[PDB]
Amino acid sequence: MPMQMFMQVYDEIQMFLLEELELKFDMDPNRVRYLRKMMDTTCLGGKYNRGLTVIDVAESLLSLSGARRKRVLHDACVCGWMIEFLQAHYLVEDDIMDPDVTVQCAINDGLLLKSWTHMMAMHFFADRPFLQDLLCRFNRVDYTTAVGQLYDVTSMFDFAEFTLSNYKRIVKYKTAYYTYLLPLVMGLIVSEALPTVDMGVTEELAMLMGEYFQVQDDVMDCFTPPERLGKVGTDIQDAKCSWLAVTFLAKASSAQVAEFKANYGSGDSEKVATVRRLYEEADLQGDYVAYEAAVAEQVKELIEKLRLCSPGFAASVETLWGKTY
Amino acid sequence: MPMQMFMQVYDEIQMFLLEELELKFDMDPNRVRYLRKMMDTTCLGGKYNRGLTVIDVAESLLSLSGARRKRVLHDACVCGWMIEFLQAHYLVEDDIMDPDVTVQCAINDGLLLKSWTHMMAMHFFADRPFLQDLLCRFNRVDYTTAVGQLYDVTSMFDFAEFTLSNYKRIVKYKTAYYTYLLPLVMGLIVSEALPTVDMGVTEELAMLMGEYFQVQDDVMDCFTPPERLGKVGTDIQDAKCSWLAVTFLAKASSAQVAEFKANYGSGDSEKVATVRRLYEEADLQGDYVAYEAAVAEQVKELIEKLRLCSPGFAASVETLWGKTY
Ligand SMILES: CN1CCN(C2N=C(Cl)Cc3ccccc32)CC1
Ligand SMILES: CN1CCN(C2N=C(Cl)Cc3ccccc32)CC1
Repeated sequence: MPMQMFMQVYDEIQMFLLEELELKFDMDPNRVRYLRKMMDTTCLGGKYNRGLTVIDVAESLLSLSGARRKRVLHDACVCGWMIEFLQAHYLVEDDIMDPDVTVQCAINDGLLLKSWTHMMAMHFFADRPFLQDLLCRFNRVDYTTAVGQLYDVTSMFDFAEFTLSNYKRIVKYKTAYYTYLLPLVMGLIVSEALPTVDMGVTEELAMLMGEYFQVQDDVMDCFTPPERLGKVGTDIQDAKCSWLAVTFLAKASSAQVAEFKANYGSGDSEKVATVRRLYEEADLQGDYVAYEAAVAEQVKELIEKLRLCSPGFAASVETLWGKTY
Repeated sequence: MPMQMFMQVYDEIQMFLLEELELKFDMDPNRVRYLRKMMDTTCLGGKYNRGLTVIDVAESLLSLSGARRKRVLHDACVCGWMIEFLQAHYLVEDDIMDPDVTVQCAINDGLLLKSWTHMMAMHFFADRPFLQDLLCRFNRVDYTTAVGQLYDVTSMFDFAEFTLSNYKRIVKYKTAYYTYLLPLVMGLIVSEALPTVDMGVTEELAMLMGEYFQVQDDVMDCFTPPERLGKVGTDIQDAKCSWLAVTFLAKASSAQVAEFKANYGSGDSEKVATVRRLYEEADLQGDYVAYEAAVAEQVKELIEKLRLCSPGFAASVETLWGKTY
């Protein structure tokens, strides 16, 4: 029953936001329905992985610590939709990168989605003692993601930054903080059990799980065909600082690097095929198995350190880890 | 001396933001200098009208109420740059509307500028009792502006919305709240004198001053030549819901409206000239003088009601009114 409640609080959040526009913001029904359709389009359809993690962390900490239960579980669902709305905000900003009225509405949609995370928090948490701390940690993670997108975009402008340490810097800020650390931290806040956990182990686990997720995502972007991946792999044509690129450059010959540099970042189908040819011949999908196994072991062990002082919290972090593993 | 301090606090704000990226966000010098140049480009060069209003309101309320003076004046300059940074955020989002790396950096610049207003507030006001209320009123105005941009963009999609009441709705949310009400409210907060003022009269004055500013801005966009306006007038080609459009439609014949509808919203130089021809023949630059005079009188009189209970606050609102008048 965590999903059926998550979808039920969505109707409660959407009803407040649209009524507030109708009553306080002088909005007409035509635009209200236009915003209802836009909100449903961008925020619904996904797996709600980030949003459901907030609920799982919250329900684990109240059971393993009367009216306080109903409030904490409700606050968790609101935090779950804050992240999901924030994810819809990031998705809309991606479509802009790739009198034009459809581009005006797209830019405006991204602003409203971002502001809607503030409006639902300022309303449902107005009398909560954590509203200020929630907005600060939320904005800091949002700022963190924007910095990570700067690292990722300029990863080939200023192959010097094609290193494993810089790759983990990109994964840390672009993905890890808002996908893995933010849902866990929000579950701790609404459960009022933030100081009871070791934030170092928690932060370290979030970096490893985002690292495990991004490497797996990079290999799928290259080797998985389009209809099986759900999209078209574009990392090679985009010259992205992928795990395959930084691992190839470390174990390639002097010419294989030259052939890589002469083919990486091109849109030609056969240059991209030449890059996949180089990836295949270096046995990178064998190092990928070993690299992921080492990460998964660091995850299994860092979960155990956290359960010494946070027994129930580790159960939720272990549940989230299974979704990526 | 309010400007020399405003530029001095800018160096204090920029130094913290860039050092925080270098120390806490693992950023390299190349990107730090790139962000310093980007911050100076987008945030400097303007008149700082919004930012300086916060200082003028703050200095008027402490003089007309020891170490508390230095702190309030410093907090005002930080709030002044929060709005100026927010204005730079809105400007960047406008250039996007009209592997593309310069569009990626442009989108990323708008996100960093918006987040930088949160970061400087979370730092300099971390121990202030108003940090939570400042962020909430700030986000609500930011949400208000995004809603106003939705009203302005879709003002010809769903000439039904070409009315004087809807025009003032656009001006209210798109411009008035963040240009006139927000700098005044921020000056009250850092002066800790927010409850001492009538927010109704203050809100009403901000709507009138933004209304006086937008009508004057619309006429300049049409009649003022490019080299004298500072830009190229584009409202007619863009089919904007301008004061000239809504006032013409009220006093035009049945055919003059038909000739207006057949020419408004076109990029042809002579159709735009036909629209200016219609504007000239309706003596709209005579009604414009009468309409602005009535607004200016409502401003002079609403300032006097506010000075009955807020004597020094009206002096700053009267100083801001002169900048638009
Ligand atoms: C109150 N209702 C419930 C149904 N929806 C949904 N609307 C859309 Cl467009 C997509 C979608 C996808 C998954 C689950 C729900 C919905 C919102 C309005
Ligand atoms: C410490 N310094 C002071 C000078 N500047 C400015 N830099 C630029 Cl690019 C434009 C500009 C415009 C007006 C005032 C100042 C500046 C920032 C760095």
